[PDB]
Amino acid sequence: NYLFSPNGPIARAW
Amino acid sequence: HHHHHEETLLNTKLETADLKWVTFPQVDGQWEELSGLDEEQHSVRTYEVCDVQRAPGQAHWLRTGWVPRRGAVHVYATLRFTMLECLSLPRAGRSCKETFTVFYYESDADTATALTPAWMENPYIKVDTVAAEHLTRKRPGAEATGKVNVKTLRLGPLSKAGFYLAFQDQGACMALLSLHLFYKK
Repeated sequence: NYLFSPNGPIARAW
Repeated sequence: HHHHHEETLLNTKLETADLKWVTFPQVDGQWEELSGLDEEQHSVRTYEVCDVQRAPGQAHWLRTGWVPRRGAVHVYATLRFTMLECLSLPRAGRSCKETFTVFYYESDADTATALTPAWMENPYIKVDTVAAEHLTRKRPGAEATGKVNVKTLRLGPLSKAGFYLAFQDQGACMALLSLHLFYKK
């Protein structure tokens, strides 16, 4: 289940 | 509707190149276009924003292209999106939100620019501040877990040749996975 990108601003939160 | 059916005006999952949606004010933390995956494991264009640490009070806007309405008096907008749990985001603080707001504005031609229609309620018509029943969680070391949210909004009654949809984020952390605009013909 795709939720968000490994390369986007969400991933960058961590 | 000599045969009755729903008719698509826009489906982001069918875009084969890039969406080219316009953002404002294009500062640090701005909305970003990213390639995601749909239910068939095909690549689709998506938008993400997650400005919760640097400037959770900064608004970030995202606008669609101009959509000619054809005969439609009401248009339906189905949005599918992920919303992060604020508590999962390190150094998110008290200002973090789990909502985004959806607006539209009708225009008789595709006349929008980088600065207009003005990026604010009035001209934009507020449709809904959308809440997320399903929050995505991520715990240190581990894969994120979560469900996708869906909201369908009804726009109108419409009277001009076409319209723009716009999304305002301010301190949320979300992925807009798809938008599908359609009407009943």
